[PDB]
Amino acid sequence: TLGGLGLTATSSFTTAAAAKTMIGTIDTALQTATNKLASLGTSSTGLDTHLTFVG
Amino acid sequence: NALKSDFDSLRDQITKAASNAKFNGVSIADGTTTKLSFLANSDGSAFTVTAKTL
Repeated sequence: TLGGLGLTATSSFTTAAAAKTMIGTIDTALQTATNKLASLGTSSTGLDTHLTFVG
Repeated sequence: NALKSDFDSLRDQITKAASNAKFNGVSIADGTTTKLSFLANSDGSAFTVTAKTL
């Protein structure tokens, strides 16, 4: 969710400098989102390997 | 006085030609602003271009 990415529901920009700050804010949000997705994929691969071992 | 009248005519034609120099409401030669920032990289680096008043 937006609160999990460092953003807020009211997050926006009204001046060009605010957009210039929002550039780096969206940078940080996209980076943390990619890290969480990679961790979820590693957990899925671990679940598949444990499934084969249980079988 | 004929030449001074033609002088004033070309003079305020300069004012018209300078006032009309704008693109989508923004002008670099009108003198309404000191400088125009521009994108230079994906991170938002500026490409400063100093305004030159005409």
